[PDB]
Amino acid sequence: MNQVSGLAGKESFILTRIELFNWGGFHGLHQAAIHQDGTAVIGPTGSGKT
Amino acid sequence: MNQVSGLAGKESFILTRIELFNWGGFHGLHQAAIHQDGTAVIGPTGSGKT
Amino acid sequence: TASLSYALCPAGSRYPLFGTIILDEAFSRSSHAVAGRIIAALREFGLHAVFITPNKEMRLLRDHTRSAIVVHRRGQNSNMASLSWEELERHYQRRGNA
Amino acid sequence: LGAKALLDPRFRLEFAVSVMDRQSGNVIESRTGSQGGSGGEKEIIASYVLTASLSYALCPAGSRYPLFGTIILDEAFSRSSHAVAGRIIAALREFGLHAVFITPNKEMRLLRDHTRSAIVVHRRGQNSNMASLSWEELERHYQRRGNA
Amino acid sequence: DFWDAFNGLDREVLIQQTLQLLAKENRPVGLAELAELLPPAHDLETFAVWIGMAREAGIEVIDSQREFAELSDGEGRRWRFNLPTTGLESQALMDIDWE
Ligand SMILES: Nc1ncnc2c1ncn2[C@@H]1O[C@H](COP(=O)(O)OP(=O)(O)O)[C@@H](O)[C@H]1O
Ligand SMILES: Nc1ncnc2c1ncn2[C@@H]1O[C@H](COP(=O)(O)OP(=O)(O)O)[C@@H](O)[C@H]1O
Ligand code: BEF
Repeated sequence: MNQVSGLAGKESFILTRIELFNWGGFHGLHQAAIHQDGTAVIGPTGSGKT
Repeated sequence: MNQVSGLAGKESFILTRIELFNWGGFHGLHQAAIHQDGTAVIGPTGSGKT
Repeated sequence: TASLSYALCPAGSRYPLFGTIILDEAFSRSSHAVAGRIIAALREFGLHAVFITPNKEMRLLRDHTRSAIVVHRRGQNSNMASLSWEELERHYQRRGNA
Repeated sequence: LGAKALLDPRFRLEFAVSVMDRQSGNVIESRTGSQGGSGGEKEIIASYVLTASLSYALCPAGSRYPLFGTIILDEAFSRSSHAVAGRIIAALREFGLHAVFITPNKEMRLLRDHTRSAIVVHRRGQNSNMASLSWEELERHYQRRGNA
Repeated sequence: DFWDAFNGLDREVLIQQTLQLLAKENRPVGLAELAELLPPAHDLETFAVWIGMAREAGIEVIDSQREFAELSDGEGRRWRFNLPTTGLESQALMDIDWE
């Protein structure tokens, strides 16, 4: 299943990075790279992922 | 934990048994024992917990 | 939970006469840090709790309950077997020989 | 809707999902919505029909691959067992959509087998931050001169 | 799958083991060092616990700096974990109260 990502990034555009600044509870600049083969966002309740 | 468990069974009525007969997907007769100290109900999706 | 704990207490009494509270889909939206507080509050108010969960937070239930009701499906029929955590541990150890 | 069912093509046909049997090819369930169901069994209906319809909207007619291929799932698998969430991930793979899963530290071992990075988010006081983590497989050989 | 979920990581125990290791060493220790000295069986979630402890204790994590670790599974599979650079210190983590 995982190796099927080879088509992703070649036939289509896929998100790869998110940048934030003074958004929500994220004071100042913040960043998070997003992997080609899928990714997860984890953190305790009330952490800011949503 | 048991220092607090003394309340159960002493002061209040505690559910200690449920018995079913041709209820939902439970053909025939069934019964689940509820421990007076707290019970969990586990099982994969769509197995009859609800 | 606080409202129910009050409601089930007979007038002039501090402990509820009916003690069981069912939490269906117990912790689908909370981590350990919040589920533990839910359990602590639930026991503080004097209720005896029965939790439902589709195999989630199993490690947390193991520490605050003493028996599990394993319900599994086969075709159109469903079966339930009640066990203690330790008996299920022995079952897992037998599985461990595979 | 009376004039819609006359002049609007979208209202000229009613839709409904159907579960087919792999062997015989017969119908087991006709499901115009998601009523009933257990939850997880309801969530899989929702995710399947949403992903299938999401590739409809994101694809020009006849194209196999949508030009925009990412999908975001909040509270991923919040009320589904592992065996069911596996099939949601499989469906997302079949249509070819890069997936971003959110979860409050649940089903971690599931994401472990279907993702290659995580974004740990944490809060202290009135501030929050993020950290990047990743992993890959050294497939060259599990253990040379050994079973694999 | 039921048994695999039943054998879940004991979150509390890992905290105690990490605190014991930090008391034994008494020095800045990176995530790779914690991985090598305390090889996890639930690698991904254990790393989440360590980063959570670091953030909770105020020990900020240099995301822009990278450090590596190597682990394996119960079926021979071997993985290479890319991690952020940070260093735990026992004093701050023992000042904090753990939930
Ligand atoms: N508009 C808002 N109203 C109330 N609280 C908010 C709001 N926006 C942010 N918050 C705070 O910021 C966080 C937003 O929710 P969040 O933590 O991202 O959800 P999740 O538990 O999925 O991570 C919460 O800690 C919340 O307390
Ligand atoms: N009265 C009913 N209406 C619709 N579906 C039902 C009904 N009774 C049983 N079902 C089936 O039996 C199960 C009932 O839901 P259930 O499994 O108890 O939910 P949960 O996953 O929380 O345990 C489901 O698999 C469902 O498909
Ligand atoms: F699985 Be059911 F929604 F309790």
